[PDB]
Amino acid sequence: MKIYRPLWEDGAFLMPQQFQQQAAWDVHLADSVARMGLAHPWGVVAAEFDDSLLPLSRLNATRLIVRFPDGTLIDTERADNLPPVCDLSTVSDRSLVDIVLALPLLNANGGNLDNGSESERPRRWKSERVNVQELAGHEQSEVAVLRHNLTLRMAHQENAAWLTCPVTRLVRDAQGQWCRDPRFIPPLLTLSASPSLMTELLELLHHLQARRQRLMSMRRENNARLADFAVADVSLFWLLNALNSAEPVLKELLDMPYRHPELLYRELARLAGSLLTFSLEHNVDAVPAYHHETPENVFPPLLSLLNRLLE
Amino acid sequence: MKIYRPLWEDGAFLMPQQFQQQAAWDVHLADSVARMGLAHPWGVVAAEFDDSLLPLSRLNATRLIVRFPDGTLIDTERADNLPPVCDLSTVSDRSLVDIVLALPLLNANGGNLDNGSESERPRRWKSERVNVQELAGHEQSEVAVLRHNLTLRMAHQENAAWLTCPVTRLVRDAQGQWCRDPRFIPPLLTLSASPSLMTELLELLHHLQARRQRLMSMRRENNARLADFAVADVSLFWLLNALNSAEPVLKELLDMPYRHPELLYRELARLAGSLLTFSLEHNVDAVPAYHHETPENVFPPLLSLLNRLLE
Amino acid sequence: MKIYRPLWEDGAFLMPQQFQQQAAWDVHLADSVARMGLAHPWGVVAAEFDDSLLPLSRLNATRLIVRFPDGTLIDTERADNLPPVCDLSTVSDRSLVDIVLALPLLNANGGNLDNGSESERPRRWKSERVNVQELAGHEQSEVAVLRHNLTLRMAHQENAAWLTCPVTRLVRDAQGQWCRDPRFIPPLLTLSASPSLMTELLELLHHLQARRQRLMSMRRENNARLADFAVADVSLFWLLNALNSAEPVLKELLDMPYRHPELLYRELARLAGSLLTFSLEHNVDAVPAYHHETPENVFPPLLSLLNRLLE
Amino acid sequence: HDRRRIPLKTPLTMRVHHPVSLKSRPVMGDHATDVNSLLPDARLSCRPAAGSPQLGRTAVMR
Repeated sequence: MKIYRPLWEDGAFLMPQQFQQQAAWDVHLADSVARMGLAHPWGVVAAEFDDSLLPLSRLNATRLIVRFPDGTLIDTERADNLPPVCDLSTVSDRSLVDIVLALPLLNANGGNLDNGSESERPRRWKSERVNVQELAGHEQSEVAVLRHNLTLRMAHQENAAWLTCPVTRLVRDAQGQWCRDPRFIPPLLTLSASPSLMTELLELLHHLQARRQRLMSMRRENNARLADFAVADVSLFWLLNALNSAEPVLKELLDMPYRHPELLYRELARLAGSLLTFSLEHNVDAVPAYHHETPENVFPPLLSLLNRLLE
Repeated sequence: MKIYRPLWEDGAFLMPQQFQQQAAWDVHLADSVARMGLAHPWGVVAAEFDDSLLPLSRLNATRLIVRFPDGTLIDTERADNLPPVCDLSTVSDRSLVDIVLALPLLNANGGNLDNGSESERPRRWKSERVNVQELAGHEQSEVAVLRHNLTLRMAHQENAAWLTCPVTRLVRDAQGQWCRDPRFIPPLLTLSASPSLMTELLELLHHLQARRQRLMSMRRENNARLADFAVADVSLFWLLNALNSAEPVLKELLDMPYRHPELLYRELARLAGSLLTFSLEHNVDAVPAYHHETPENVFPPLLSLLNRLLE
Repeated sequence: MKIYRPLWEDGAFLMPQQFQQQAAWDVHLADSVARMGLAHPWGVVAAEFDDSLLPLSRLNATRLIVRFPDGTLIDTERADNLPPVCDLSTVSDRSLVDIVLALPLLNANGGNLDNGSESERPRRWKSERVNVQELAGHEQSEVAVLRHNLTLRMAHQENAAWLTCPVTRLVRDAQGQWCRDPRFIPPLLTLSASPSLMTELLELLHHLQARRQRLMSMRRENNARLADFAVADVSLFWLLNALNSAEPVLKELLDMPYRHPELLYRELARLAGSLLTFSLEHNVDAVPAYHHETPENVFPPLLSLLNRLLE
Repeated sequence: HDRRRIPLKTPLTMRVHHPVSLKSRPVMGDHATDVNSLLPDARLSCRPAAGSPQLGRTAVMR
């Protein structure tokens, strides 16, 4: 699927595949702007759900901000509307249920709009009679507006002509009523999209500063006696090096928690390599490789490793 | 503000709101592609004023390239209109005065301007007729264009439906004469907007290499055949290990000062943290290298700290 | 230069000067986003040739994706063409032959190329007609698009065209066989544009891991000597805290070969600068600066420094 | 076929209309299209012209 810059003549014929091949170039420009420091297929900001219907087998999404691997921003406060209600009575199981958010694959060669009742999947909806007030002072009017054709899926079906971006995970409680898993991390894009990770990092920081303060209290003002410095104080400066040269970066990153996770990984995996030489009798590289859209295998292994190695 | 997106098909037809929303959508993507330019908010890259108009108690701008928090970028060398004269002849009390660059808030039901004498709410979007050279051709036809409504206001008046960003202070010299403040780092910085800091960063970088050659030369008699431990021959090598891994990086953050200063926070803070442990008997901890609207309390205390702590 | 964003309201004729200016403003926004981080005259992305014709001295380009120091994205997948090089033995030497990409300068009045009106200033636009459909429907029609003008001049002819970007370096073998040497490096937006930095990074990481595991095995002899340190154990702790904090960042920055090379260079500078002090009886403190115009003056000397200092 | 030009349409119609507008085929700029010697010189009243051209008067060479 190539993109053609249309040519604006004068005294010619206008056709809508000048407008469309104009509009689809700027998104491809912003993709290559974004891919110059960051290097992953991006994910979820701020998913929120409803829980009232959960005694029955019914869900209801409320607010989504989702970005797919082709630079397609899905917003529900401004751009789009809410995807409809999925029905969960088609699963009798009590085991893991993973709800992914799915978008139809973009067309190749003709026919992509949700008028026409023949059973084909790749569609983008059309909403009409939307009264839009112009920003000149005049009245409103009925326009046509593009709506994406979103829906929720089950991730154990066959997803071959859709896109996959995981959202939530359900485990049935022991009394039969459905409850949401408190430990599930979608592929992140901003750290304020999953609060339990923020809870664990806030606990990490106050875990850290008291380990710093006991070591600062174990330093008298007599820095002269080498004999009492050669045994009980000959590794304390090695440890204060690591705890002093990685705190203000980490505090900076958790002041305003609005950034991509690669920055945070590039600090935690820097501190964990420095605090591994002190107790280097265990495995030489247990630090997990960040290659993931699945952060459950990533960040609770690092926080458990640092919570051990501060000892 | 419900930024819609239009739909161009074979029956869709031409409206102004077809184009206005498509204009707003790619403005809105420019914030979503910033994961550090959302960390610190929107900034200021150039602001230059005149002093000869001050004995007449006038004030006039020359160059203003300011990012505003809504995503709107202002540039008086690529847009054209400059803000008019700021009449100072209402301030009797000769204390200090701050100056902000206003911009009226977007009414989502009003609009542009027609002749100004219509309402009591100040409005953006002033019109203009400019002879435009058509590219790829030989025409020069008149196209109505867009130029924003910018006024210079004081930061103490009855704030109203307008955004702000400060540009300068006004101290009062003892001759009854206004002048400009020499210490005021302009708020919401983007590095090269204030030339005074760049000089002090140059002096700091040279002052590091002033100490480093002495610390290098004092070791050159040791023949690289050490004892197992000595009382200073471990405290000698920390001041080399804390400079020889922050000199060639801080060198490269200073040759090209066209870069966000948040990357400079994190590279001075590590150098400060690696030297607080090197000499402390006073419980003195580092200044917080957080972005703010007031960078007067981030960089000048850090520059006071680093000259002292290196020696 | 001047950029004139149009006003949109219910009066204006549908004049072509609106769309060219409105599309020109979005490139300026998308470049001011990209200058929040990096600082660069843009580099190549992919450049791959065909060594079949080379016994007949004709060179062709299968795929090229570059950028240009004004911010103009060139792809040879969409918006493509390229003429071959006619002769090569017009130069009678091998070491001087190198090929560049050229996109002629901007004429601020005229424009595209529609006839044989060959001036002293070339053009850089064209026209073309191709078959385009995307919309709601299945019918394809034909509309006229805008394609760039590229050519492969050599390094030493002239510079009234653009070039400023080398792509290869042709040298002969003694049997009259022009062939590309591996030691050539264009200015790089991404890694893996040059296929032979990546092998000489993988050998770096392989030799780093062995000289970490060697001293970790010595440390497993030194677990009998934890509280019994010597000069070997103290300098071993220095060297081990050099290596362990900087391996896991490098295993990240060799499995994402899609990033800007500034991030690789900033960490390799720290890894080089940490280990200077141990053989500054053999060397000096000269570390190569960063130079985004010929990167082959930077990276192989630093990578040959490191394999000497780790041994 | 002959590449004709003007006939200038009396409303310009490419005012981008807010209340009522239509697209499907009729879109343009301001001028459409419609696909479907030995001669003397500047003497008096009436026979100067060879109609629209005027040549055959300064080949003094070859």
